Amino acid sequence: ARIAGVEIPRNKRVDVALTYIYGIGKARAKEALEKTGINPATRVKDLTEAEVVRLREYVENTWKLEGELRAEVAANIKRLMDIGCYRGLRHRRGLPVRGQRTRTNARTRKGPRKT
Amino acid sequence: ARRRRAEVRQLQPDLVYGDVLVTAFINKIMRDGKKNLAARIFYDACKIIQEKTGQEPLKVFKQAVENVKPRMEVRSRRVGGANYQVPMEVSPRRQQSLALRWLVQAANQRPERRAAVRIAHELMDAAEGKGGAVKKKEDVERMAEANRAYAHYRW
Amino acid sequence: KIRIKLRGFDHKTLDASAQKIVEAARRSGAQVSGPIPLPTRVRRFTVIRGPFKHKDSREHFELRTHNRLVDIINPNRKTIEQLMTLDLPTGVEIEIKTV
Amino acid sequence: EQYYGTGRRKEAVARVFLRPGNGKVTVNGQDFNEYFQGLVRAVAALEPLRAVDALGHFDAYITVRGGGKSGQIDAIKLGIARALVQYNPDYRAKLKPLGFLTRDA
Amino acid sequence: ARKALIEKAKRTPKFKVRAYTRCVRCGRARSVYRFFGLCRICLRELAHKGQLPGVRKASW
Amino acid sequence: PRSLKKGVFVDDHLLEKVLELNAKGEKRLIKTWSRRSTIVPEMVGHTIAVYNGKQHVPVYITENMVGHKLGEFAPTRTYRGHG
Amino acid sequence: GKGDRRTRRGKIWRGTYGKYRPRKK
RNA sequence: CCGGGCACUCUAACGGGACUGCCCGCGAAAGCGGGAGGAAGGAGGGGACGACGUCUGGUCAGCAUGGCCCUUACGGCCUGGGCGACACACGUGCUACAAUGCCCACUACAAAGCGAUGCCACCCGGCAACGGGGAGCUAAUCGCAAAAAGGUGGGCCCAGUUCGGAUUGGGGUCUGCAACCCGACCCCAUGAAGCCGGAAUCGCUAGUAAUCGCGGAUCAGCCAUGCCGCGGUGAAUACG
Ligand SMILES: [Zn+2]
Repeated sequence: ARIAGVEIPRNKRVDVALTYIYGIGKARAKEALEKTGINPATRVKDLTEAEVVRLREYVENTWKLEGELRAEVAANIKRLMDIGCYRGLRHRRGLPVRGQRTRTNARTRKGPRKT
Repeated sequence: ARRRRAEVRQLQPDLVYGDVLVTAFINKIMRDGKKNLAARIFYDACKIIQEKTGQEPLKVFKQAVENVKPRMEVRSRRVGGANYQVPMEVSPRRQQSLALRWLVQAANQRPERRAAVRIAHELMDAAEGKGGAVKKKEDVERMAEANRAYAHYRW
Repeated sequence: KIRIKLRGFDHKTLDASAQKIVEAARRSGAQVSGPIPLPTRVRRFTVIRGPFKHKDSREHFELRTHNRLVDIINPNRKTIEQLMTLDLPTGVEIEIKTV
Repeated sequence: EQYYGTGRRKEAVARVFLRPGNGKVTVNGQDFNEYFQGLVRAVAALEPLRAVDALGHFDAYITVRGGGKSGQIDAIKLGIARALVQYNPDYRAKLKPLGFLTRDA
Repeated sequence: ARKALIEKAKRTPKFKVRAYTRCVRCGRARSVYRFFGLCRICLRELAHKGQLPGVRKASW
Repeated sequence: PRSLKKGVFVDDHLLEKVLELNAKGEKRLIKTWSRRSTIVPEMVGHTIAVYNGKQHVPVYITENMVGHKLGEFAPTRTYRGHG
Repeated sequence: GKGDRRTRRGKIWRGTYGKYRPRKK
């Protein structure tokens, strides 16, 4: 339900609904769901409130989530810049850093076709 | 092919009906090399045509493939630098093979979710004579009768 | 007791010389283990036909290291005297080891 | 008393020993309907006996190496033909039109 | 740089990962085989004269 | 990279030179050919000169660098555009 | 997939053993 | 597992055997139909092989070879880079986007290759790459070595959805004294994008279209999804 405040997952099958949060996936979701022991088979509309609050207090206080992870990646790219590194330089050009080839395919972050 | 008549090929018979008219039907729905999916989706259809109506899946399949195979078909012939389309009696070797080819394309256009209910309903639609494949056959048979006047450019 | 191994390439004269060693051991009387043939080890090399810029059109060579094994369980005194001076190497390496 | 047959197709060598009995069949020490669980062409190897109507007149010991599933069963029926031409070789004039002793290349 | 390269290639020290394999008669910098230590052309030349033992033009 | 079972920046030449420098002072220029390692944890304000294959370029050290190597600051590429 | 490490296809492609792909049939 | 037989499987050798002979048809003949017989046919499937000539299309930068040429050099030297660059057009490799799909549990399947300057049994400790030992093997015996696709059993279900998953963050393993622009690893955390691909394009007619592991060579290290083998598995298709 209303787990991480503003970000709200609900609507038919809580197990895949928690995957829909930035920071929680299928592996960590199966981790939290196996720890809380709730069977994933039921939906979110048939659930007890205490299980939702314990889900909240578990995933909200155990790992790094939405606010801190987004701010952390922001500080990460700010750390890549202002040091004169190839990674920060490459992020400043707005081009991929994982050794791809720009003679033919880097359009995802290069943007539209600029003929 | 130039001189040899492209030698005929008989398939191995079916394992549940012992016939061969169902073998090529399994083989065309066999996509990218999956006979385990092909024969199972064909046998699923044979199971569906038990509850949709109380008929045998062999006798309903014969009716599904008898109407869809055409009698005539037009071909473009060059007689003196001009292409005239003439209709002719389509060979029985091509009749069933083009018939099942029409059946699979008629079933893949159906808006149903599963392919089993897509192929099963279109089979009885072909047996009744209202399916898309017999519709495609009806386009050709009316095109041939429209080109009926080509009765002196035959071969 | 004694393992006699023949290491060669050509199974033709290799099998022939091995069969003749078996025949000479049968000439010596007592039984001897049959010629159990070990499998051949293949060392393949893919080279190019042209001497430049041709990624396709490869040719492939091979190295066939054939091995034959005979084991003597009846070391008769002149059998071992005969098998040390009657060694005729036809390009085959011989290994006579005791255990 | 004992009839041996060999069947080879698609790298699956079938070594078949059929003995006179009730019709029981065993594959590599284990049995037919459990080693051929949920498949659809298990009767394809039994077809050469159905053709001569030898339903329950032959027991068989089966040892096959190599391949997958279908090369094994086709090699089985090839061995049944190779051995049913051994015992009572009159089955050639009724075997050749249906096509059993045919190693598919 | 065709004699100096094969002369400096024999100097396996100064961080052996900076060292590379080479042909010994021809001198090609790439595709030299670790089983023979010769270039592909050197193999094509020698093994066809029967000068290379154990090899055979495979045909199967 | 280099794991945590082993330590980062294991170089004995320039480190002995700069530890001899940090005790006396005056912070002059230091030439270096080995850009194979890190310089960021305990050196700030020092002027070095790293070779890019053609000319020894000068590099001053800052504080905003946590674990960056030496050679990524001085590239060897001379692009200057293509058109 | 074949570039990802938190799946099985990429584990087969990289030929490595790990948590998501252990040795147990 | 052992005596033991070792017929056999096996691993070589090396022969035999299938070749439009047979007969009927057809055609002057050639050739073209039928069966017989086989493990294999009417060349079994292929491998090698590539007539005289060809563009003198390629290279003295594989090496020679006419010449020209620099020698305190175009030689060597050692250092660092770079050759790995990007705003980019092209092909050529690879997976997928799910429900005949995704994980998860044992069981079972080859076949090719290396290695006592190495392959490395096996443990211990670690989740681990690894280390502390180290057995056996110059090696069908010791070893690399798990074959895998699979099956069944369960978890799920067309939901960016256990599918798929960039990248960022930091730590453990080892090769090179030394790994940053430029090696491979073990791990977390996030997961980009792809739910299905224009004009066009070409491949290929029975073991191929697909499809799965396993080795070997250039390796110190790996860039390799590069290559070559090696086996598992095998549909239609060819009327015109
Ligand atoms: Zn060479």
